[PDB]
Formats: sequence, structure tokens, C-alpha cells
Amino acid sequence: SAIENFDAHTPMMQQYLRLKAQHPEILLFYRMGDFYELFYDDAKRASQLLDISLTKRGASAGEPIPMAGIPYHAVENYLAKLVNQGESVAICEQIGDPATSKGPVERKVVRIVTPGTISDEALLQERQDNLLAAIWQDSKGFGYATLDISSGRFRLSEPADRETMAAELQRTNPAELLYAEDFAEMSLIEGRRGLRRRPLWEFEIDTARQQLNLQFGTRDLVGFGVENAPRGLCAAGCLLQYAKDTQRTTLPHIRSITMEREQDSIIMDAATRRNLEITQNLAGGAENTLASVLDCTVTPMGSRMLKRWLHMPVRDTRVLLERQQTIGALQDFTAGLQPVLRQVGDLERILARLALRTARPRDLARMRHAFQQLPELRAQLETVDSAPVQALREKMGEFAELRDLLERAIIDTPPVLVRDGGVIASGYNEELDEWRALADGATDYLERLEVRERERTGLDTLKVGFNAVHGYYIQISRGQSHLAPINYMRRQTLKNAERYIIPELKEYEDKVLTSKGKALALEKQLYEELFDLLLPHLEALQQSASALAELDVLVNLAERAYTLNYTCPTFIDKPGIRITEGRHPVVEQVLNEPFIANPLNLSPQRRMLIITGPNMGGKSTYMRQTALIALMAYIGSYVPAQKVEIGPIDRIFTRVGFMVEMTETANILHNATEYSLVLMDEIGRGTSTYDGLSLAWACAENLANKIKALTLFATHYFELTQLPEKMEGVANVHLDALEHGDTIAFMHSVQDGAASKSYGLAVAALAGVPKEVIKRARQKLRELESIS
Amino acid sequence: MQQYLRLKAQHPEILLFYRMGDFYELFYDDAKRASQLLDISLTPMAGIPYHAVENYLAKLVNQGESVAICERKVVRIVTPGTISDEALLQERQDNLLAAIWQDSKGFGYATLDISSGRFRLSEPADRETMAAELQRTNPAELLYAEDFAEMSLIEGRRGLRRRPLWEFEIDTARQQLNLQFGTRDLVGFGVENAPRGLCAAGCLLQYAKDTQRTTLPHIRSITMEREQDSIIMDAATRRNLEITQNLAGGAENTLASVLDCTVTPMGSRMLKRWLHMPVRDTRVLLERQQTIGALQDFTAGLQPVLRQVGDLERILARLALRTARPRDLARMRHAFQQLPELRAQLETVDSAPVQALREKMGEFAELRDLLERAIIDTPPVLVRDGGVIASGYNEELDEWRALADGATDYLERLEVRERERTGLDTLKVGFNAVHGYYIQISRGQSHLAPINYMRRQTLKNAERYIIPELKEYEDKVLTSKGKALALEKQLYEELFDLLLPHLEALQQSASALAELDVLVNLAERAYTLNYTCPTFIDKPGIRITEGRHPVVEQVLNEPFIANPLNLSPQRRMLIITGPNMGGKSTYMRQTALIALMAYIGSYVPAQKVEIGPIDRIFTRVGTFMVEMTETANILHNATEYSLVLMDEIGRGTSTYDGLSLAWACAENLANKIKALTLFATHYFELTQLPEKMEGVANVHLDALEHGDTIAFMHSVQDGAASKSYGLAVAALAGVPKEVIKRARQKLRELESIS
DNA sequence: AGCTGCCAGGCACCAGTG
DNA sequence: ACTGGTGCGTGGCAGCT
Ligand SMILES: Nc1ncnc2c1ncn2[C@@H]1O[C@H](COP(=O)(O)OP(=O)(O)O)[C@@H](O)[C@H]1O
Ligand SMILES: [Mg+2]
Repeated sequence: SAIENFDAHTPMMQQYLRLKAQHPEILLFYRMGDFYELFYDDAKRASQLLDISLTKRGASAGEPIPMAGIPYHAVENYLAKLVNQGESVAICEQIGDPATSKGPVERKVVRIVTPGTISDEALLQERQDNLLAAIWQDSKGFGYATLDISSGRFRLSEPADRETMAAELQRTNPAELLYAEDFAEMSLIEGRRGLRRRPLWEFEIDTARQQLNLQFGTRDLVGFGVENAPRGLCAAGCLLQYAKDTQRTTLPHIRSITMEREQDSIIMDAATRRNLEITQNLAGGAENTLASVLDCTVTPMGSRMLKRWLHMPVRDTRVLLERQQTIGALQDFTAGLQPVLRQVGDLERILARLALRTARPRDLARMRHAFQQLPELRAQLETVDSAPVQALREKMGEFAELRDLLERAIIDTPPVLVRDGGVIASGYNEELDEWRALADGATDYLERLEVRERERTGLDTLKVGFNAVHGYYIQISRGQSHLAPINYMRRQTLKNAERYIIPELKEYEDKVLTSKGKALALEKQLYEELFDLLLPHLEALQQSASALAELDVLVNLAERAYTLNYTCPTFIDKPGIRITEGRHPVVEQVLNEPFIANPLNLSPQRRMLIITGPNMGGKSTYMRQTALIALMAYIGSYVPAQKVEIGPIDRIFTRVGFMVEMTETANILHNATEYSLVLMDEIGRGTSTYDGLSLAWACAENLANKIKALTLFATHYFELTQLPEKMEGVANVHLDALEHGDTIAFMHSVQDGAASKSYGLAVAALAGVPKEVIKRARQKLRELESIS
Repeated sequence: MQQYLRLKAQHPEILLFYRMGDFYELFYDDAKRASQLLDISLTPMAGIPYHAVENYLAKLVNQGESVAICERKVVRIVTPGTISDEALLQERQDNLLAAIWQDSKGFGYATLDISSGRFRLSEPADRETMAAELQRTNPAELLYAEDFAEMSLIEGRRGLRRRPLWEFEIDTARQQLNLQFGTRDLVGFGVENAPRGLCAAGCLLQYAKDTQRTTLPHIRSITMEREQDSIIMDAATRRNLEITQNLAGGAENTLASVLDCTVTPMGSRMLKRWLHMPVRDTRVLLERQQTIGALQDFTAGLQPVLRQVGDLERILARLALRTARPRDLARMRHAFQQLPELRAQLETVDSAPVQALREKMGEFAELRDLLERAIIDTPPVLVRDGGVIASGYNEELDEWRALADGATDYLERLEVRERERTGLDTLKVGFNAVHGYYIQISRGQSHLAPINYMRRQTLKNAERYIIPELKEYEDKVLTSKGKALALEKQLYEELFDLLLPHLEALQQSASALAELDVLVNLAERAYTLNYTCPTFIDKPGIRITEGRHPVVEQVLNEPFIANPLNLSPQRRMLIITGPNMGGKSTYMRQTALIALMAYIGSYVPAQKVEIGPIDRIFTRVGTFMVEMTETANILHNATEYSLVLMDEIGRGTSTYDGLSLAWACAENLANKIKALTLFATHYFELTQLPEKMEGVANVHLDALEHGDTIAFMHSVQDGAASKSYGLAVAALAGVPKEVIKRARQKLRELESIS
């Protein structure tokens, strides 16, 4: 096993190892001329993941070196295979110039691709956020922080406990999570994609204040509302140190951070988010969710924004009224605005690629195209009487200048890259038209020299061509070549031709090639100059992008209210919900039969409904529809009902039924307040008959009598219908069933009162439990009903 | 590409891989389907590299999709149930074609394994045993009749194939099948009066033959599977016992994972088949028993030799289809070289079955010797390029190779001659398709090329040339090589000629080797893991002393606690109270698996097991609705020979209704049915059942409060449970002191009256 | 239209002339 | 020390069919 000290290595392997040791945990692509290459175990892994050959590399002393690699022009394809598997790559490039370089040319890692810091169009999902998060734990709480690199959205929060932290990880769903080496509660995080253990020094607070002030160009973070917040700042510090280290360029689009407080949003727990199928259904897919229904936005950025609001309802009455207003003002204007807004596309990600300086030609094209829709959007929106719509008309901006620049700079449909030129347009730079001018002897000159030399020699097989390896030539067939001028110089031989070079062609080769390299460089100077001219207006460009996404959202929720018959919610001071004719938004589109609308009435005097009714009677659904109506109302949307009054809701809790059920329930009892909506679905599990019910009863009583929260409480325990009798705030409601003949009818109708009876025997009969057994069950029931 | 849609008329219901360069390209609506099933992208194009077609065909084919290749006209069709290439199968898993069919009377069913020739039919009467047969056999491809009524059974299955009604005609069926097997009638196969099943098998065989476009000389038999030959296990039971597959779709923490230490892939597949089809006939069981005990001693000697034998079943398939590539032959040779050693080790085992497996096994010495002399030690994957046939097998071939080598030797020396005659140290001789051989000088030295050298190609740093002498010897090499390659192929096709007449005996060998793999494994497993030989009794009853869950005991690193079990007709039902937390559930399932293992012929995880005849095994251990429907199936279909295992029915409905259904169920199962039953319940009110009816007793699990925890004991005790622990766990989970207090009052109040 | 085989641009290696 | 040949991934495409 070779001892491999520094001197045992070649100049190349020495250099490769310094850089490898900057990032020992992750794959390193190492630029060698036209190939990106990997070595040692990296090569063996790449070989297994990227389906390429594992080969070797000769060595004057000792062991051979395992090696794999791909040509430079295929990189993006392979990076996609790797980031789709949760893998990071450090990309190493050549900085220097081999000709002014005795040893190996100089080499830096210029970039690291990681699942959380990708900004390229090919490696992302259009309609779905891809966040980088940092997390860390204290002796009292959590610090958490998300950055979305391809928009600059930088956020900070300090969840108070395990279950709020869990709910946050579920909500943000980071593609990559940096977490501190001493994180205690690993069960929040174990089994998460993109997990990245970090050293504790990256979470040091004085360094975080330093990075973030530096970054934001401030002295303190008071203006951002986070000087207050050292737990969170330490995740933000780690997160930004990383973003920086993966990008290794400045990041002008990350110009701010905001704190997400408990009190600004309704905080749904983890069960709640799952039970309501907000963007992922219970089997993991995106069919039959809230979002499948509501989301008909016409730009990717507008669909992501919608999904964030759905997930994070604001509590701010002002903001909510504003959004509701906008939705009603724009009812009519949707069919005109939507086709036009669709042509804005994903402006937000393009400006991100603009700030990272990675934007390609078609990115500037689509940006130019976006600016071209701004006038038509301005004209439509002028007529809409709504101060909120006008603020969003105003934030949208116009950018006449920058539009006119991209029309005079890029051609109508440029190629995918700038590497191959043919991107910058005519008239933009008069030195460039002049450099193409000279490299337009390709048309005229060559055909003329050809026909001239064909006529002159009388050699009819004579052609003129170009070949990358040997340059220009004059071909002559093998059978005519013994007849060519003595002047003609052998350049390249072939099985049945002989190609030649004379001084007039080689002169024309020296000027085509060199004028073409001069013209390409210039084009790249000019194309990177588009960034210098576009970038100073970046602030307003991001505000334009966000304006347009918000518009896309509100216009969408305006169309959805109209189409699916939703009305405006009103807000009240105290806790309570009053629905007239509410429907479950999702279930009312999938069902082929018609949806039975039911009411609800929660107040402080009527703050807990014990809900009976048969299995399949519609109990769960009535509970979910309450939470979704409350949810849509607190994103500012119209709501699926004839009428809705609703008061302030701080937090929604769900428990849907061993230890986990009890623990979940403890948390409901410790953190629920009079402002929470609590959904308990068929809880209280014991080991003997009355064990678990005793527990639900005690729990219910705590919710009614001590916590006084708003509680929908579905049960099959008929014994809990005796709760109202005994408890202030508690009422019985029930889902009507109908036992005509021998079968059962599920009315999905909510009535007031306890049910006339439970229906368990009936459901069993339905499932084909033999008649003879149902007969005896009915006998014992009658026995049990005589105790009381 | 207007000659694409024309070809998708030819075969429309099949994905159409279309040659486009170094790629196969799917277009309109095959491409939609293809980018969703394989994670690759679309533009309506889709694409895959040529180097990975078998790698992308194996995915599509194990999601129930046929694929048609195109190179132009459709040159190849692979279907899921008909593949036999080793790159396209999973090494340790059966892959079946199946046909299904219905009658006024009932169902017909057939299954083929195209690689082993294992052909089987059956005639399930009710639909639930038809469902049962579909989960067990789990075809990769399902042929069903057009005007088939009960689509509910086969609706969600992958690999469905709608078929004309005439493909199920009984007279076509009998006549095909008899033609396939060389018989006038099917009486020697035991299926002549099995028309429902025959129709299914007549379709199946038709399809097989059509997909192959060959003889299938290896399918020479069919067998009826009968209801009474087997312990019937519904899908739900099969799934809850985690036999091959775990409740969470994986292959671990399963019975087959603990017990499957077979050494050959064909022996692993056979074991899994026994594990899903326990037999009622104790004769076959006493025999497997007797064999495992006979071999406990010879196991260490046998398994490394058998491991070497590999997959002789699937190689023989490829021998019968005539597709067996040189390594398939090289590894059949290796298998043969183990038979004499295998025969020596088994010589002394004093059981008549091991000696029958030893005769059946065979030796085939002169076939061993034929391939020792025919093929080289490590031949290439394909015959295509030769270097497979051995030095000294055939006179002509060595002659043609010696002429090639002497032409190729000349040319290595032509290089040293030209280079010593010119003084040009960069001169060499190479070969490619464009030029044949050529002298190559480098660019810097090429201006001193002899004037007799004719230039044919200029590279960037070299020039290449030909001379007459170079082209003359190119002729000698290429004609020789070509003749020796044509001959290699002819010689290799002649191995198929000489091997195939013994195909029957070879299949009997692979089969016998498979069983031996299984029994040698079941025997190592019994010994290693302290199992015991179960005795069988006449009337029903299970009696276990210190028995264990075979899987939980290897997986969980905690002390497994063993438990007794006494069921007879005077003690048919145990009401099981106390905590569950899987303790009850492990206890119940372990009864099922000990019974299951008894009835494949294996040893079992206990110190003693006596067990009576069992016709079915029901295990409702796992909505309220599904629980009632599974329970309803138990009550409609259980007999006094069934083992029934119920987990706490009544949960998820009112106390009284669910107590009422529990009670009534247990009555039924104990009085009417009289099945052997473990009825786990939470209802303490059911513990008054032994007092009211004969045959019922009370067992329970207890638990132990200590330090700052609870200890759920794993131990079954007589009598009803004295305690509940819902509240105890509640306390330990953080539920406020005072909520717990209130709950404790209410509990006393509710139980109080009872 | 297909199939085979040069080439890319780094670096190190290696066998032959100081 | 130089000099001039060698080898090393995958993919693009010239140069033959
Ligand atoms: N109000 C309604 N109108 C029409 N169908 C309904 C309604 N409520 C429920 N359903 C139907 O009944 C089914 C059962 O709903 P669920 O709330 O789960 O019943 P439960 O929870 O009482 O067992 C749902 O899948 C839905 O299709
Ligand atoms: Mg429910």
C-alpha cells in the first residue's frame, strides 16, 4: 500500500489533491484539456452512477490511478444525473494559460452543484420550489433558515419545539439541509434527502452577523427585523456561508432576509398539512389536492407563490382584505390578463440567473419578451378600479430602455449557448459587423477560387473544402491527382482523393480563422456587457417579477371563485366559524354525484362539537372542509360556501387515529389556545374496553373547560355524546344515516344533536358479515342497551 | 418518418422502439408512457442509447409492457411473461405467463414459467380462491377472455392482454396440448376431465408459441393443482404473514429472508414456491422431514459444491430455445464437473429420497467431456467473433488458425524488416476496416518514406501507406480468419445438436439439483437455528412447547420470549386479553408460521410441535370496513380444520356494537365453525365467554411498571388480564397529570357498571 | 442513410539522443 | 536536461462504404 507523501506525487496529482482536500466528502470534476476527469474513489463512484468506464492512468512509481471522465461539452447532462440522485459536485476549471505555464496550469474550484443551490433551468422543476435550508438546535429551541437561490428569497425563524420544527421542515421541504454537528433531535432529520452535517463554527453568532451585514451592505440588521433573533441568525449565517462557497461569485439578488414569526401566520401542524392534502395527497402524489383544484396560474412563479400561501396563511387583516378586494375587482379581466401574463414566463428565475451571471441567450430573449407584455398589462390594469391592483401595476414597472437594449443586442431567436457565437445582432457593435464582414468570404471567395481553379486546371473533380484537423484544401480525385499543378502542396491524403494547399488559400485561412476568433471573443465581451447594463436595475426587476407572480396568483383565485362558485369570507373579532352551505373544495370536484353542503357554527359558547355518525357517514370530510375553508379564507381567497364569518385562528391541530398518538395529543393540550382550531378524529386508544375512551373524555374536557379552543371532535364512542349534558361549550352534532329496509343510506347531512343510534352492526352487515352473526350481535346489543 | 405510423398499425397495443441512429426512439403516445415509466425526458419523441436496450427493456417488461423493436420492419418482440434472457430476468424470482377464463360454472387458470417449463392449471370454484391464486402466482402477464365477466379481479394488474373468445375453445386446446407433449390424450398428466382449466392452458400455450416462433421442447408436461392438496391462504393472509414480501413492499423482515440460504438461484425460487404452497398430504411432508434430518450432517460439504452448479434451469431453457450463448455452455460444463463429487458425498446418506435425488441428478460424463474439449476455459459472451472453440477439438480449425497466425507473424516481421531497412524508429504496421493493414510512419519522419510506398491516409501527426506485399498477406489473414470463424459457428451449432437429445434428463437433473438445494438448506437452517421435527396428529389441534416467531427472533436483538400453545377440539378458542403492542400479534402470527413451516416439510422454531390437519389459514392480524369484510370472509369460508387468527375486531365502532360483533363472532367460531382460534381482544367482557361455553379459554399478556417505564412482557399466561395500560402510557407520553386523573375517575365509572 | 475510428487538450510516461 | 513518440474517459463527425 504505497506511502503517498507530497513528493511521491506528480505535479498534476499534487495539484489535484490540494483541491480535493477543499472538498473531501464530494465528487470533484477536474478539468484536463477537453475532459472533466475524476480520480481514485470519485472515479469508481462516477463510474457506477454515471454509467461510464472506470479506467487507469500510468505511474512511474507505485500504484496506478483509477480514472473516469467526460468531455467538457457533455457536462450539464451528467450533472443532471448527479443532482437528481442527491449528489454534489465541485467543478474545477483551468484559469491559467498552458503556454505561459511551466508546470500544470492554475486551477480553481469555480462552482459546486448541490441539490439545494441549483439555479439552472435544466436541473429544476418549473412549478415547485427548491430550497436550501439550515437548521440547528439550542438548549431551548431551534433555529431554521431557508434561502431559495434562484430568487433571493431569504427567510429566518425560531420554532419553539420539536413539533413546530417538524411542521416547518414539512412546509419548506428543503432539497438540502445543512445541520449542526451537535443537533440532538436527529429524528426530525434522519431520513431526509440532501442532508449535510456542518461544523459548529459555521453557526457562531458574531460571524453570522458579520457575513449577513457584509452581504446586505449594512452595519446592523435592525431594518430587517432580525437583530432580535440570534438563534435564527446562526442558521442563516451557516446557510449563506454555504451559498457563497457553492457559487463563488457575488450574489446581488440576496439583498434581504425576513423573519417568519409564530404570530403572522396560522401554524398548521404536520398531521394537519397531510390530512388536508394541500399539495401532496396521502399516497404522495399531486392528484386530488387543494392545489390541483385551485392552481391554474399561467406562469411557473405564480404557481410556486400560490403553493407557499396555501401552506402559510397570513393573519394580517389588512393584507387579507386587500387580496379579497383584488380578486373581486379582477373577476372580469381574467380572460384578457391570463394569456398576456403567460408570456411573462418564469421571469423570477431568469433574473436569478442574471444575478449569478449564468443567464444564457434564450434567458435574455425571454426576459426581452417579458418586457414586451408590460405595456399591454399596464393598459388592461389601468381600468381596474382597486388600489391594490394599481400598486401591483406600479410595482410591475416597464423598462422601456432595457427592452430596447435587448432588441438591439440579441437576435430574434438565439442559440442555446454563447460559446458558438451568432447571438449578438447586426448594428449593435460596428467592430463586430466588420469582423463578420471579413469572415463572409465563406459564401463568395471559396466558390470563386474553386471554379477558377477547376476551369484553369481542367480537372473536373476539383472541389474546395474545410476540415477542422487540416484546415482548407483543394481536393482532386485519385485518378486526376497525378495531373495537378506542381505548385500545389500535399496537405492531406485519402483513399480516393488528394487535397492540396497553395499560398492564396492558406492566406485566406489565416484571416478567416483569426477574424473568427476575434469576432467570438468580442461577442462574449459584448454579451457579458449586457449583464453590466442589466444588473444595476436588478432591485426593480425582482420587484417586477414578484409583482407579476402575485398578479398571476390573484387573477387565478379570481377565476376560481367565479368558476366554482365561491363567496367572500368576512372576519370577526372573537373565535368562531359560521359556514352557510360549505363544501369540501377538493371532494366536490372528484365525486361524480353532487356534494351535500352542510353548515357549521363555532363560537366561544359553542366551541366543541362532538360529532357522531356511521363509518362512511362523512365525519372526517366535514372536519377537513372546515380547516380548508379557514385556510383559503386566511390566504385572502374566496371560499367554497354560500357564506362565511370566521374569527382569528392562530394554529390548526390535527390528530387522526400507541405512544405516538398520546404524544401528539399531549402537544395539542400543551400548545392549543382559545384561538386554535383543533381537529381530533376518532382518538383515544386503550388496551381494554374503556381505557382509551376515558382518555378521550378527559382530553375533551380539557379542551372545552381549560383551553377553550374551537374543537371539531369526531368519534365512534357514543358514550361521549353524554358530554354536552356535563360540559359548558360542548354540543352534539351528527351525520344523518338512514336505515330503510336492510341496507343503509349515507346522507352526508350534518344535523344538530347526538345521533339516534350508532350503526356498527349495519356497516358490518353491508360488508357481508353473515346474517346469522348479525342476528346474535343484535341480541347482545339489546342486552347492553338495557344496562342503561 | 412516414414509415413509422405504418408499422404502428402492424402492432398498435405495444410500445414501438424505433431505430434512429445509435438510439431507439419512441414517438406519439408510446413516448408519453415511456418517459413516465422510465424517468427519461420527452420532446412527441423519447430515447435510449443502444448500449442500454436490455437495461431499459427489463424495466418496461417488469412493468407489464411488451416492446417491439424496429430496424425497416419489426424484428423483435419481447413480452413480460415470455422472456428468457438472463439480463431481462431477476435472478431469484419466478416470472409467469398466466391465462384466466370464466364459465357459467367457474374459473379456469393456467401458468407457464417459460424458462423451466413448469406448466400448471387449476379450476377455482368461487372468486375468492381465484383472487387467492392471482396473489400467490403473481403473473408478469395475464391473458384473459374478451367476454370475461369479473374484471374486478384482474383490473389493476399489470401485463393484461385481452384475447378473442375462440382462443379458449376446448377442442383446439386439447389438440394443441397433446401435440405439444406427444400424447394422444392428457390422462398421464391428470387433466383430461379439467376442461375449464384446459381452455386456459390452450390459450396460454398458443400465446407462448406465437411470441417465440419456435418449438418449446422443454414444456413437456402439465399438472393440475387441486384445492384439497393445499392449505389455502387468502391474499390478506399471505400478505400479513410476510412470507416473501413485507407489509411495506420490500424483501426483508420476511420469512423467506430468514429461511432462504439456498446456494443456487433455481433452488431459491423453488423454496419460495414451497413457502407459498403448503401441502395437506403428510406423506410428502414426512419425506422432506426425513431428508432434512438425513442431511444435517452433510450440509457443509454439499453447499459449496452446489453453489458452483448455478442456474442450470434457466441455461437449459436457453438450450431448448437454441439461444444459449457460449458462457451459458461454459457454466453448464461447470455444473457437470460437480456431479461426481455431489454423487460421492450423497453416497452414504441412508434415506431413500436423497438417493432418488442422487440418481435423478445424473452425471452426463460424456457431455462434460464434449464441452471440456469443445469450448475454452473463459469464452466470450457471444459466439459472434469466435475465440470460443478449443485448441485441438477440430482438425480444420487449427489449420485455418495456424495459417492466419503465420500470415500475422509474417507481418509483425515485415514491420521489423521495413524499419531496419529504412532506419525510421516510428514505423509500425496497423489494421482497420477502411484500409486493411498499412505501414504507418510519423509526420516528422514520413518525408523519407520509400518511393514504392503508396499513401492512403494522412492523420494529423502521421501518414499511412500500402505496398503490394502488405495487401497480399492481408488476404491470407482475412480469408483464413473468416474460414475459421464460419467453422467455429458451425461447430458451436453442432453442440446444440449433441446436447439437445438429452434435454429431458438434463431437466430432471436441474430440477433434482434444485430440490436438493432446498432440502440441504432447510436442513442447515433447522440445525443452525434450533428447530424441531413436528409430529402430525389425526384430529385437529396445535400443541407447541416453547415456540417462537421464526423471523422476529433473528431480526430483533432483544431476548425473544417463547410461548406454549394448546389447541384441541376440547380447547378451540383462546380469548387473548391484555396489551397488544405486537405481543399478541407476534404470538398469533407465529402460530400461523409454525403451522405454515410444518406443512412445507420443514423443521420449526420450537421444542415440540404436534399439529393436526389444516385446510386453510386465516389471519385478520393488522377502516373498520375492511376489518369487517376480512372477518366476513373468515366466517363464510372457515371450517373446523381452519386456523383462524383475529386481531381485536370491534375497534373503530361503538363500544356496544363492536363488543356485540366480537362476542357474536367468537360464539360462531367456537360453536358453529369450530375452527381452531386465537381471538385477540381488548373487550374484558369477552373474558366471561369460557364460563358460558365449552371449548373457550382465557389467556393474556401482562406488563411490568418499573423505574420510569413500562415493560410489555412478551409472555402468554392463563386467565383474563387484570389490568389496562392506556393511561400508564399516556402519563409516560406527557399528557398532563390532571387529564390523567380525570381519565382514571371516568375509567372506574365506566367499568364499575360492567 | 450506417459503421468504424480519428480527434479534442490537458498531463505524464517512456525509450532514445545529449 | 530535451525530443518525439505513447496513453486516457465520451461524444462529434468525417470518411468510408
Ligand atoms: N357532504 C358530502 N357530500 C357528498 N359526499 C360526501 C360528503 N361527505 C362525505 N362524502 C363522501 O363520503 C366518503 C366518506 O367520508 P368520511 O368523512 O371519510 O366519512 P367518515 O369519516 O365518517 O367514515 C367520502 O369519500 C366522500 O366521498
Ligand atoms: Mg373518518
